Amino acid sequence: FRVQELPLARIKKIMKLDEDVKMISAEAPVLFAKAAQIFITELTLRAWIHTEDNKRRTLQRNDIAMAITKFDQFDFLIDIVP
Amino acid sequence: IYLPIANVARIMKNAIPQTGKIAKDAKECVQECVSEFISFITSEASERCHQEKRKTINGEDILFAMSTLGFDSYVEPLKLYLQKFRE
Amino acid sequence: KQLHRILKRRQAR
Repeated sequence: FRVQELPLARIKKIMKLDEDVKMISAEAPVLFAKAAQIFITELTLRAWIHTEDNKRRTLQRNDIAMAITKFDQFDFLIDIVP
Repeated sequence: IYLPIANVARIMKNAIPQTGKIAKDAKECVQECVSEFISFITSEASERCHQEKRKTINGEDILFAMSTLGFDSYVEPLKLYLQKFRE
Repeated sequence: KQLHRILKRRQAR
């Protein structure tokens, strides 16, 4: 997968939901596209620890929920995966 | 307000063993997590830009918010990606 | 590290 494929307009739309965002630099969505690929990859690998620990080969939402509890960097997902 | 599910799923598939499977609701979960990540970082950058009376969220503001919030390891690969994107 | 930003994001959501 090529990071350039992610739609910058969608990243900008998400940023623009913020109540204090006025203008956004051109580079901000580009940086978030690469960050999104790093984040998805690390989160998926950390969830897959629990998939295999449960003797499964299908990654499930509960595996993501468990991964979020075991890494401080994912503390901000506490409400997204309850 | 989400990245396309097929792109999210392709990145997830590249992370796990070639024989593994990903349930549809796990792809959807990660889709939501990504959007929250973007909003979470943006909120930190936007409060800082407001405190400084600046009207534009710049790349340094996003990188600094990531560094402050536990994602300092992202700063160097992002800088390289952006530079290469623009060269 | 993330706690204050989390508290804030909850009000935004």
